[PDB]
Amino acid sequence: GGPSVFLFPPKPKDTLMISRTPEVTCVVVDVSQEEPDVKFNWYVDGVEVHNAQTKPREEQFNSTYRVVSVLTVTHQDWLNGKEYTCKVSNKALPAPRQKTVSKTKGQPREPQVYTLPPPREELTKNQVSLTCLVKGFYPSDIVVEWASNGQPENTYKTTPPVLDSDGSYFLYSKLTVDKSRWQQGNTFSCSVMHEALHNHYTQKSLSLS
Amino acid sequence: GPSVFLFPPKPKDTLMISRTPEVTCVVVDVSQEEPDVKFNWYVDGVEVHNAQTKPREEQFNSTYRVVSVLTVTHQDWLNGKEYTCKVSNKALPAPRQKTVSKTKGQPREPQVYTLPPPREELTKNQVSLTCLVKGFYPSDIVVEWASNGQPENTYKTTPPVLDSDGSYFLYSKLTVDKSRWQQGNTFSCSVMHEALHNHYTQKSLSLSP
Ligand SMILES: *[C@@H]1O[C@H](CO[C@@H]2O[C@@H](C)[C@@H](O)[C@@H](O)[C@@H]2O)[C@@H](O[C@@H]2O[C@H](CO)[C@@H](O[C@@H]3O[C@H](CO[C@H]4O[C@H](CO)[C@@H](O)[C@H](O)[C@@H]4O[C@@H]4O[C@H](CO)[C@@H](O)[C@H](O)[C@H]4NC(C)=O)[C@@H](O)[C@H](O[C@H]4O[C@H](CO)[C@@H](O)[C@H](O)[C@@H]4O[C@@H]4O[C@H](CO)[C@@H](O)[C@H](O)[C@H]4NC(C)=O)[C@@H]3O)[C@H](O)[C@H]2NC(C)=O)[C@H](O)[C@H]1NC(C)=O
Ligand SMILES: *[C@@H]1O[C@H](CO[C@@H]2O[C@@H](C)[C@@H](O)[C@@H](O)[C@@H]2O)[C@@H](O[C@@H]2O[C@H](CO)[C@@H](O[C@@H]3O[C@H](CO[C@H]4O[C@H](CO)[C@@H](O)[C@H](O)[C@@H]4O[C@@H]4O[C@H](CO)[C@@H](O)[C@H](O)[C@H]4NC(C)=O)[C@@H](O)[C@H](O[C@H]4O[C@H](CO)[C@@H](O)[C@H](O)[C@@H]4O[C@@H]4O[C@H](CO)[C@@H](O)[C@H](O)[C@H]4NC(C)=O)[C@@H]3O)[C@H](O)[C@H]2NC(C)=O)[C@H](O)[C@H]1NC(C)=O
Repeated sequence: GGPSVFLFPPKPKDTLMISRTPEVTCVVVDVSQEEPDVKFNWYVDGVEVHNAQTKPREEQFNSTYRVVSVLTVTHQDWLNGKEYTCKVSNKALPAPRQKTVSKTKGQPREPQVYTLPPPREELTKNQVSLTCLVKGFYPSDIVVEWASNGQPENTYKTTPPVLDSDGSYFLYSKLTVDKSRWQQGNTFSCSVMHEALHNHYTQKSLSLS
Repeated sequence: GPSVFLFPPKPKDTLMISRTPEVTCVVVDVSQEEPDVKFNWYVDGVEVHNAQTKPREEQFNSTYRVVSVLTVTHQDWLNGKEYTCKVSNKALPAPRQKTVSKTKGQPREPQVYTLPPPREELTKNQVSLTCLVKGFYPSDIVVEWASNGQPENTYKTTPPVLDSDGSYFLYSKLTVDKSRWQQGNTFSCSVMHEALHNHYTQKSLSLSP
């Protein structure tokens, strides 16, 4: 039971947000200490690449080694459907262990986004919750965030994706705001980024009417 | 050697008079060399003997798996009693034990708010009614719908999500027909949680105006 390889995809935030840089990460574990120097080979649609940043053999608590390599991807390359292979070689193993990862397959379904105001029985309280329903999207990789009067917010929570009755997912975002600022005529904005949208972004608005 | 895992009753079982809640003791990794296992059950440090120990399962790993189920009283589980499963073998240097009890913390009753379908959703034949349930501790809860008294089969609920103040929240979504929403049919979101009166509350919705 020697080396074990695990390949992880980039984070949806990174793939969807232009200014970021998404990464694909190869993790080798249980590298035992007789022969602990491991060599990485990276392939993109079967073409070798060499621009990954391989880390040095970190130690572990179970007196095993854990080596990591990070390959930079370009946004459109990941969302075009290319496939990323990590082939890992170590002196103590029969034939190099390999793993591939690529974008979740299935025909992309675009999310419908809706904004829900506070219920009637919540106005008695000091703070009110605005709701953002995001439903009908596939794949499940999604980013949702709020912003009020042009500039961001931090005070919000988003449920994990929930599989719906028809192979699509949905989620809810919640934003706690002060009833004073809600009923004094301020606009809030729910914004979602997902691969199937126009410019990978759309946003709905909410404001007392 | 073996491994013991003690699992608590399901929340539905505890919250519902009709159901019967159970604590489940699982033992894994029991070698075929000495494969006979036995259970002692203690409740608040008092030995019970009314458990239902099953025969010893076989497993693919070339190991065995034994299970023992103990019935509990609804009120007993909700009073904070502690449930100990003491497992002894022959290849065990000494008996292993696990204990389990209610999630400790100060119970906080949930707030239930019903939400109608958004402005821009009403162009479709199908319409989403949403239950917001917030500010409850612990996370163990059971949410279900009904319309005009009759149970619904077609709703999806979020996992519990931790909020900024240690309490949890969740959202439940029932999909019904535009026709039957516009038809002044009342729907009802009901929630069962230990911190409520009668471990139950219900808030309803319909085309109010
Ligand atoms: C020695 O120690 C090392 C490290 O120590 C570890 O960390 C410290 C904190 C300790 O306290 C301990 O917690 C722990 O020991 C151990 O290294 C760990 O080893 C395990 C297995 O040996 C790794 O595997 C994990 O497995 C699950 C699920 O993944 C697949 O593999 C399972 C096989 O065991 C299988 O049962 C699953 O079903 C699943 O199978 C996959 O299924 C899909 C289906 O869609 C299929 O397509 C795949 O082909 C199939 N793959 C198969 C079969 O191989 C999971 O728990 C692990 O991923 C995450 O695990 C943790 C949860 O987040 C987290 O620790 C990890 O970081 C990882 O999270 C991701 O990390 C990357 C970068 O690291 C990051 O970019 C991501 O954002 C992040 N994601 C999230 C959500 O956080 C993993 O798949 C563990 O990964 C591995 N952990 C580490 C840190 O190396 C070692 O086992 C010990 N050895 C011994 C002998 O004890
Ligand atoms: C032989 O095979 C058996 C079984 O085969 C298994 O299933 C088949 C399908 C295979 O294909 C494989 O998938 C798999 O091998 C193997 O036996 C299994 O072995 C593992 C570990 O050896 C057991 O692990 C699981 O453990 C989690 C929690 O893990 C605890 O320990 C971790 C470290 O070991 C630690 O990191 C965790 O945090 C956790 O530790 C606890 O943490 C809490 C934190 O609050 C703390 O309070 C505790 O004090 C602390 N305690 C300890 C000791 O660490 C456990 O939660 C899992 O239980 C449920 O979830 C599984 C799915 O993830 C599910 O399969 C289980 O059946 C179980 O399901 C529950 O069942 C009850 C009643 O039956 C029901 O009421 C629940 O609703 C239900 N819930 C769910 C979600 O299913 C899990 O147990 C496995 O239990 C164990 N046996 C199984 C899976 O039957 C064995 O390894 C194989 N042999 C070899 C050599 O490998």
